Amino acid sequence: SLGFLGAAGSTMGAASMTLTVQARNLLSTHWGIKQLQARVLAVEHYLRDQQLLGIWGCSGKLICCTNVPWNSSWSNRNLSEIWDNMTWLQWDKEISNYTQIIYGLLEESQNQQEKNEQDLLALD
Amino acid sequence: SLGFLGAAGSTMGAASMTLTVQARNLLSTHWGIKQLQARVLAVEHYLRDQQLLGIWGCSGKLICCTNVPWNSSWSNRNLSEIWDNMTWLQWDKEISNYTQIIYGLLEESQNQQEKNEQDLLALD
Amino acid sequence: SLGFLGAAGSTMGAASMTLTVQARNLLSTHWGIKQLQARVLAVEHYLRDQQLLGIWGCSGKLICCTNVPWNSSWSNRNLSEIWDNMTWLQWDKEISNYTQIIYGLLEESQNQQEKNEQDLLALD
Amino acid sequence: NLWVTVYYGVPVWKDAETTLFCASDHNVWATHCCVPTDPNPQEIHLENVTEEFNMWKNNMVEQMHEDIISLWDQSLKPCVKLTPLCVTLQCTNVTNNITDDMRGELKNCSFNMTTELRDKKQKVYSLFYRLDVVQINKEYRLINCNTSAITQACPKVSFEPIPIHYCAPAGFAILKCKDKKFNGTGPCPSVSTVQCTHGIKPVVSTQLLLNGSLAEEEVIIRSENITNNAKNILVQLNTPVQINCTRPNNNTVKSIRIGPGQWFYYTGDIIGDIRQAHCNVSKATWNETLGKVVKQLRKHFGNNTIIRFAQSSGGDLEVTTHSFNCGGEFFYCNTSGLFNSTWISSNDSITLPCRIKQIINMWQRIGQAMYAPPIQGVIRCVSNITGLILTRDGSTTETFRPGGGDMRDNWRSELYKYKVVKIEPLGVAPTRCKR
Amino acid sequence: NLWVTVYYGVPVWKDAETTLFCASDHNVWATHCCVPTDPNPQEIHLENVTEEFNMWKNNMVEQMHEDIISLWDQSLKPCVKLTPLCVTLQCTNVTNNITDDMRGELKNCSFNMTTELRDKKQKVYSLFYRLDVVQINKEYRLINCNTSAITQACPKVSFEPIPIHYCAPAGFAILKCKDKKFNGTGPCPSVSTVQCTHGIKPVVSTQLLLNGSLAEEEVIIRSENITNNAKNILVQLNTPVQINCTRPNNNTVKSIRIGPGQWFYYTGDIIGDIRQAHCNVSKATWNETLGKVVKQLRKHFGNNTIIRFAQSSGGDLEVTTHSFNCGGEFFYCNTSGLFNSTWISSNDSITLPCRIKQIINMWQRIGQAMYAPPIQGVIRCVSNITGLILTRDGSTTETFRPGGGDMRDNWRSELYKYKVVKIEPLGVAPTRCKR
Amino acid sequence: NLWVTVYYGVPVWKDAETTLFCASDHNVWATHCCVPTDPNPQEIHLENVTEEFNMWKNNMVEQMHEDIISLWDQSLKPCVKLTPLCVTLQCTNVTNNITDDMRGELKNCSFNMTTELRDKKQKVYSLFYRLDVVQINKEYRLINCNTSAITQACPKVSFEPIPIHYCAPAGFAILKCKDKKFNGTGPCPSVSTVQCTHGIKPVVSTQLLLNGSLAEEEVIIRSENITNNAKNILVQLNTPVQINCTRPNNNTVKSIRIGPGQWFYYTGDIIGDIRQAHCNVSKATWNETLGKVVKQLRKHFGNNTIIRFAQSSGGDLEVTTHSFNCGGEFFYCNTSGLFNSTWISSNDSITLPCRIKQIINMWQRIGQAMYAPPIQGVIRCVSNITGLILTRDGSTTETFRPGGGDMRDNWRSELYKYKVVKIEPLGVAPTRCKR
Ligand SMILES: *[C@@H]1O[C@H](CO)[C@@H](O[C@@H]2O[C@H](CO)[C@@H](O)[C@H](O)[C@H]2NC(C)=O)[C@H](O)[C@H]1NC(C)=O
Ligand SMILES: *[C@@H]1O[C@H](CO)[C@@H](O[C@@H]2O[C@H](CO)[C@@H](O)[C@H](O)[C@H]2NC(C)=O)[C@H](O)[C@H]1NC(C)=O
Ligand SMILES: *[C@@H]1O[C@H](CO)[C@@H](O[C@@H]2O[C@H](CO)[C@@H](O)[C@H](O)[C@H]2NC(C)=O)[C@H](O)[C@H]1NC(C)=O
Ligand SMILES: *[C@@H]1O[C@H](CO)[C@@H](O[C@@H]2O[C@H](CO)[C@@H](O)[C@H](O)[C@H]2NC(C)=O)[C@H](O)[C@H]1NC(C)=O
Ligand SMILES: *[C@@H]1O[C@H](CO)[C@@H](O[C@@H]2O[C@H](CO)[C@@H](O)[C@H](O)[C@H]2NC(C)=O)[C@H](O)[C@H]1NC(C)=O
Ligand SMILES: *[C@@H]1O[C@H](CO)[C@@H](O[C@@H]2O[C@H](CO)[C@@H](O)[C@H](O)[C@H]2NC(C)=O)[C@H](O)[C@H]1NC(C)=O
Ligand SMILES: *[C@@H]1O[C@H](CO)[C@@H](O[C@@H]2O[C@H](CO)[C@@H](O)[C@H](O)[C@H]2NC(C)=O)[C@H](O)[C@H]1NC(C)=O
Ligand SMILES: *[C@@H]1O[C@H](CO)[C@@H](O[C@@H]2O[C@H](CO)[C@@H](O)[C@H](O)[C@H]2NC(C)=O)[C@H](O)[C@H]1NC(C)=O
Ligand SMILES: *[C@@H]1O[C@H](CO)[C@@H](O[C@@H]2O[C@H](CO)[C@@H](O)[C@H](O)[C@H]2NC(C)=O)[C@H](O)[C@H]1NC(C)=O
Ligand SMILES: *[C@@H]1O[C@H](CO)[C@@H](O[C@@H]2O[C@H](CO)[C@@H](O)[C@H](O)[C@H]2NC(C)=O)[C@H](O)[C@H]1NC(C)=O
Ligand SMILES: *[C@@H]1O[C@H](CO)[C@@H](O)[C@H](O)[C@H]1NC(C)=O
Ligand SMILES: *[C@@H]1O[C@H](CO)[C@@H](O)[C@H](O)[C@H]1NC(C)=O
Ligand SMILES: *[C@@H]1O[C@H](CO)[C@@H](O)[C@H](O)[C@H]1NC(C)=O
Ligand SMILES: *[C@@H]1O[C@H](CO)[C@@H](O)[C@H](O)[C@H]1NC(C)=O
Ligand SMILES: *[C@@H]1O[C@H](CO)[C@@H](O)[C@H](O)[C@H]1NC(C)=O
Ligand SMILES: *[C@@H]1O[C@H](CO)[C@@H](O)[C@H](O)[C@H]1NC(C)=O
Repeated sequence: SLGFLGAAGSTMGAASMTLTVQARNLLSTHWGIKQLQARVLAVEHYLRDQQLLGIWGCSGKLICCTNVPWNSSWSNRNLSEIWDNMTWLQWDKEISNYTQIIYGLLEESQNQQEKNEQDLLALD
Repeated sequence: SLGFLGAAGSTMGAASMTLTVQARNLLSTHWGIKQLQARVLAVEHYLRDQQLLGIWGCSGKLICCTNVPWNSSWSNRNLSEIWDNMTWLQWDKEISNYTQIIYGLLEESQNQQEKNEQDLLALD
Repeated sequence: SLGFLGAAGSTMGAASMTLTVQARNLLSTHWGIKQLQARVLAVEHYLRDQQLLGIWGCSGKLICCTNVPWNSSWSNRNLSEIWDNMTWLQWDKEISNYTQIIYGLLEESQNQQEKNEQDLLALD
Repeated sequence: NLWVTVYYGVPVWKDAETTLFCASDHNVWATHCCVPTDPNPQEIHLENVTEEFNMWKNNMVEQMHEDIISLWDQSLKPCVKLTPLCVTLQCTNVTNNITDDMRGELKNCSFNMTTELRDKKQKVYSLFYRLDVVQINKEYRLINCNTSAITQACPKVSFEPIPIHYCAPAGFAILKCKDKKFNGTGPCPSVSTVQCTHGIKPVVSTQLLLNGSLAEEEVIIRSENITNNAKNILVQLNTPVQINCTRPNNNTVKSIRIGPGQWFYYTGDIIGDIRQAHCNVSKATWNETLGKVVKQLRKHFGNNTIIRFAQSSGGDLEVTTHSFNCGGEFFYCNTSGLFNSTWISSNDSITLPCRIKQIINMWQRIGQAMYAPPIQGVIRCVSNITGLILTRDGSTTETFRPGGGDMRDNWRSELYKYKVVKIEPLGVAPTRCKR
Repeated sequence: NLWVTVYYGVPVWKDAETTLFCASDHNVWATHCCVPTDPNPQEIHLENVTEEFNMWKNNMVEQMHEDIISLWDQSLKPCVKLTPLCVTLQCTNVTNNITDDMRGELKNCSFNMTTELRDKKQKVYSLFYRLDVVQINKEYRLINCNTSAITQACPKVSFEPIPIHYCAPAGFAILKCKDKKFNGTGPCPSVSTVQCTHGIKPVVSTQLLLNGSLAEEEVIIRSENITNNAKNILVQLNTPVQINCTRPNNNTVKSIRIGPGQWFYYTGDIIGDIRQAHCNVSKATWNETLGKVVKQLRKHFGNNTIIRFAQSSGGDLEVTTHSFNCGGEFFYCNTSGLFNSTWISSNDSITLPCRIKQIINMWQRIGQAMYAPPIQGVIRCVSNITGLILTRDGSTTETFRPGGGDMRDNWRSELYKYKVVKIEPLGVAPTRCKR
Repeated sequence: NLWVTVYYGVPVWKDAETTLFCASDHNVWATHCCVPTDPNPQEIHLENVTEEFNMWKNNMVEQMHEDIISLWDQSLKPCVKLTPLCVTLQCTNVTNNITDDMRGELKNCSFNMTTELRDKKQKVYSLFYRLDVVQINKEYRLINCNTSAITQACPKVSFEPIPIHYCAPAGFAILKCKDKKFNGTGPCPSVSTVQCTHGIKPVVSTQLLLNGSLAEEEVIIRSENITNNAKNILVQLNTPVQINCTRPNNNTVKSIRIGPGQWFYYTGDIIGDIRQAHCNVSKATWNETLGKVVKQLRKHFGNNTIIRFAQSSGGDLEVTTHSFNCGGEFFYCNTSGLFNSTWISSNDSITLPCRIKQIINMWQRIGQAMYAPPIQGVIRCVSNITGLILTRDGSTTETFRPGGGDMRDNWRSELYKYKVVKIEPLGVAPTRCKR
């Protein structure tokens, strides 16, 4: 089963097999203004993450690999450790300091890719 | 050329040729609140359909083919009966008891498909 | 560099280099109603543009090359005369009179493309 | 062999309950709160679509009811509270130039009221109808003193119904039944889809429906369960009956200040003599109207069944008389003269006497009351009777009486042909197409 | 060698503050206005996840506090205002048929009230508790006349707490601490994810906590910083202590109309022998309970330290005595009999000499008073003591007292197990996939 | 042989009207209502962008006006109403220590006021400034008694303007005009984009604008139509003119209780000589300022003409006289000393006498009033004149008079550099790329 956050605590390698279950759990007087605000926020957060996936060229996919190389300065660990001995909570603590850098690189990479596709098509 | 729900009553294979005509109409003192809640609700329904298409790998397509086989236990008719005699309203009623099953299968299929592509791009 | 609309006024060619700069700034008591009413608009406008791109066959690539030919009756400037000697504001003022025509053509060609893909995959 | 193909934009809907909004284009219904109506609304015919409609199980009716109550109450929010008016009132009869039928109808009353300054009092007098005062055990009080505070309606605001168009939110649609003779509950073979309803006028009346829609060809009799005497029968008409109503008295209106920013309006006196309020219908037209009604009732109750009409009885004026707003004034007319006949197989008018009331308790609620300011001069209006509310009493003779109460039925009649459904654009079907 | 891969739907979260909503399950908590709950569909146990919880830094607690107050005020919004009662009262003692335990507790007062007609007055008699009546210089006024407006609570709206479940907004999740012997601030080795908290009954009390949850293994002491005598100590019990509270007198309630549509309810008379309100706690269980509390305090203070329980300090009745709403009336009880012992290295019961007050100024807000209508009949409540609020005295002996009054702490008692986190579905990781 | 290519994120826009929200940066503007401003807003210069601005069609002004009225009214919602004060007053003149500047401008009134107990009364003595008191036939009433009730402003809430920043919602942006010497209606060659405006203080005044922005280099004269004699002229200044205003009287504030939970504040007495309120400007500075105004007016009306400044035309004090809020006090000052000069092609002050009024009818509305509580002690404030509002009377000497009273003219004097545009990120263009 393991609904919602049930995979938390498992290694990253195992946790990647449950991405779908947490995707479908996103996006769900004076008192109503509290419920209405909550509904709006859920939508805004959902859309901002989708916007990034669109910008980076991932869009509707759950898993996307890109052309941005991994820098050892962000983290220098063996794949056999990160994907079998650290959890997605632990990893976040370790990589957090570099995620703004990474996101900027993902955006630039996609922009370069789009220009290249437009030119190749023009060249037929 | 009809408009909106005007295709209802036509055969399934006829109605299916005009999907954009309806897609365009999605998203198109509490009198303030009633109007605001209605706008929020319209967005929420829109987004749930789009998320679901995204999970299945059908984002942005209108017509999307999959790898999940059709079961005779859900329905068993000749394709000519389904596409040439029946309409969509009749069909939806006939298979209303299998939509949860089908959706679960589509979600499983796409998740496995994404994993297989991730491995191929790493050259196995 | 030149955040948000800073490239406005530059020629169309140069301006197209920063499309993500503007795209990323989209969406981003009685009184509390003015924020809810503002947030909902930001979302509806965002979604309507995204829906239109989706219908046209552009899931969101920023730059989508379509299969609809350009008509000289809309504009007969040569390409340098458009891309090197004009900005986007000027361009939009000139093309505005024909944008409903163009949009209709884009939706129509996409429906034809969708049908063709579905049939080829029945033969595949 | 076959695979599941996903389609989006599919012409499928399911019955649904959602919130509708108004679109319409100094007003009780605060129509400025609505969006404007689109000058070119669309309607599309849905050939080969047969849908089941049920006017007796329809949430559009309930929302119209709720919106009308709220709009009505909201228009009294900024108006004067006549709490200084609930005093011992000293009254005598108006005996000056009285028609026999108004002997002791109208009364003359004296008050000690408040003024602009709190230390002062102003002695005033006014004329009241008997219906709004109750004896103290010459000492009278207003009828609302032992149930509610009364709010004076603001004089600039009109009570004339303005058509309100109801519109569905995106993702929803309103289906409409165009089937002639549709009785509101069966399958409807001919439908269309609209985004907005026609404008519906929130006309308020009992027994006889005014200014509604007419049937194209014949009288249609609609009921939830025709054999259940606890249910009302709504009879539409295919012809209007013209009714001419009046308040044939030239009233002079006076006003006083009762406190800072507040004033009270009342009838000061009447110029000339007086006459009883009344309504006229043509006798011949009324006889044809009933003949059509009787034929349709016989189809339901038996060819040789005798159909009899009778006056209603029991309850307050709202369920025994024909109440309505005319000229902004509130009328209570006696329809006994219309419903007194038994049916087996040149300027002659029918005159219905009417009373006038100023303290109005609407929507059958308690704890709220409105004071309807008097209107200067003489009042006349002409309206069309477009349907009846009848109830069946309970072998040989079936007796029908005028019914009333529960405003939902007036709205139910105009909305009988509309249904709300939700669009479900996503679905699947088997095809030969894979991956 | 390695490239960045983006994953969406990643099982991570961050601490966050968001707005929670009511899901609930004639009440002052507007329980009909909440989306209803489901039948506790699930909780997800999270294996190998240890989170840090901090009950002293918790926005769920602050939101509950604010929502309870808002609901409270809304429930009085449509109720009768009692402004006309602020008059000079003429009062004499009620010493007729008393036991002399109550001598001076009740007074028989008379006054001139407004009525339906504003030009009339009606002299009435009623009984008042001494706590609500203050001598002006025989001439008395209500205690609230010089500080606040007073509104009568609606007689048809109940103060019986209904469990309210609090649910996460979409995009958020509530983590619950399952571990036993969790003291509120450290890591919690075993947690689970829920969408809604259990329903919490918003019981209002001081000194002792009533109708909360029980600890299962041991009495648990929780405080933010136990070495700081400025902090309160919350003690959670393993067994309930059953407490019976009554008002032995049979009261007759009368109702007077004080203006159009409004009436005031007041004690008319008392049928019988006037006796003191009181509440019973069995000694065997209370003495056992204190011993258990002391053992846990000794773990923190030393075996060789003497622990003394003492009664409260002087101050406002609301904070020096136990307080609760029983049968609709507000009781204040002297708990000294429960905290009078020194601990060193039969149905015999404790009786608490309780008193009743009708004028209420809750949440310590000045300017907002409520009148508690009298209850017809005799009042009996049985409730469970599920915890204590203790304060620490500022060498060899420590003293603890029944302090309290800040409602936020009552909520901390049940909300200590929950934390709200934001779900953060995106993240990146290195891998061998390129494109 | 080109194809349509779709671009998203295109830097274009259209004129649009949307809802703006406030962002701030014990106050009547309720700045806690606004979203706190980020300490580092960005401004993005747009090279090669020329846009048309039209300050007279700028709906940002209308929104600011509505927000100001709304905030103003909300701040009075919970304050004490003074209905009990609209009683006959007995008044004599205060002649006891008059310098003849104030002879006839101050009266000593007494009246019968309510108390917490509704059956008691108190005799109150208070001082009024004549403008607030009108004769009935020594019998006076407050001027508001025959229009509306008056609400006392809450004494703890300041009226001092706080800069309010306005912010556009996502999808919209505000373009700002950077050109110097921009008159508000033509093209602006140098612009920048901002998300939020600078903070604008909602300073409320007539005739002379206080504490606004200054012109960059020279006086700028702006008008909707310079030849339309029905339009106002907004003259900005490139230099401030200092103005020193005072109420040089030591006021002792007294208060009484008027009902449960409520109190009224009034001036009790004045210590020392009673003197007229006044404002000072430098004569030389003022004369230099007009010379600059005159040169710029000549550019529009001819350099061979005569410009004459004259007094306001008469009518209501709120229009004909300069007004401002100083210390929370409301001043009305005579500007005839400033606009009395004909211009033909050492520590000398100008003193403007002022009047004080406590009953304020703001925003030119009828039916609302505010009572301004007295201020303890002596009031002094120093402010900058940053622009004038002039009108022009219809080969001749032109006459200019003070104008204003329409608050949109004050806002529009700050919101002239900003316009709101909708971002339209989606569009198409031809290229060689096809698919
Ligand atoms: C929590 O940690 C334990 C190890 O202490 C995990 O247990 C192992 O799970 C794998 C399956 O992935 C089995 O093949 C091993 O045999 C188990 N080890 C032992 C000692 O039994 C457990 O799965 C972890 N919990 C989660 C949610 O991942
Ligand atoms: C309603 O049903 C009729 C059939 O009963 C549809 O008419 C047929 O349309 C096909 C395709 O164009 C023709 O080949 C047939 O000859 C037509 N039959 C008849 C009897 O006319 C009609 O189009 C349907 N309505 C809608 C809106 O789809
Ligand atoms: C504003 O316009 C000027 C031209 O008047 C642009 O400057 C030119 O840029 C091109 C491309 O780099 C050069 O080849 C020219 O030599 C430049 N001309 C001059 C006179 O410097 C300028 O870039 C434009 N601004 C923006 C934001 O696009
Ligand atoms: C006003 O006229 C009514 C008649 O319409 C008088 O009321 C009648 O009084 C007699 C006793 O004298 C009763 O027997 C009748 O039953 C009463 N009729 C009604 C309808 O109430 C009334 O007394 C007159 N009042 C004044 C002040 O003249
Ligand atoms: C309205 O017309 C429908 C027929 O369309 C009548 O419905 C039938 O009622 C009988 C008796 O209850 C049922 O046994 C049938 O099954 C119903 N038929 C259908 C198609 O629903 C209905 O009674 C009529 N109502 C009125 C007031 O005339
Ligand atoms: C009403 O009750 C009060 C007590 O609440 C009586 O006053 C007390 O009288 C005794 C002497 O017998 C004094 O020692 C107390 O100090 C008094 N207490 C207070 C609070 O005043 C009072 O005499 C009783 N009056 C009547 C008429 O019975
Ligand atoms: C509740 O238990 C925690 C342990 O989880 C105690 O916290 C430790 O207290 C010591 C006291 O010096 C600190 O130095 C540690 O940093 C604290 N943290 C942990 C995780 O050990 C806490 O004091 C206990 N609460 C009470 C009231 O005793
Ligand atoms: C509070 O009241 C309850 C009953 O309402 C008491 O519990 C009961 O005690 C009697 C003996 O006196 C037993 O016969 C009952 O069986 C007990 N309760 C039940 C029904 O289980 C309780 O003792 C009282 N508490 C105190 C301390 O007075
Ligand atoms: C209060 O002062 C006013 C003037 O400010 C007095 O009224 C004036 O009296 C003089 C004669 O001394 C007349 O010439 C003026 O025309 C009067 N002015 C007005 C407006 O009538 C007034 O009499 C004084 N009242 C009291 C009680 O002292
Ligand atoms: C403000 O400045 C603009 C120019 O920036 C003036 O606009 C001109 O007005 C005349 C008379 O209507 C027109 O014939 C010109 O074509 C306008 N020029 C432009 C560039 O628009 C405007 O009149 C000035 N306003 C005032 C009050 O003087
Ligand atoms: C790796 O990161 C460092 C900064 O931590 C930077 O100087 C270096 O250029 C980066 N290298 C690559 C290949 O991105
Ligand atoms: C008005 O008050 C007087 C007493 O001053 C009383 O005699 C008279 O009857 C009252 N009149 C009315 C209509 O209440
Ligand atoms: C009304 O009555 C008066 C006597 O009070 C009489 O002179 C007048 O003519 C009457 N008016 C009518 C229209 O009968
Ligand atoms: C029975 O009813 C029919 C109409 O349905 C009518 O034509 C016929 O004359 C009637 N027969 C009688 C009189 O019973
Ligand atoms: C009621 O009013 C009368 C007026 O004569 C007064 O004498 C009496 O004392 C009042 N009684 C009370 C209890 O206020
Ligand atoms: C107060 O009321 C008394 C009558 O009770 C009256 O004589 C006196 O003049 C009033 N006082 C004032 C200032 O009007």
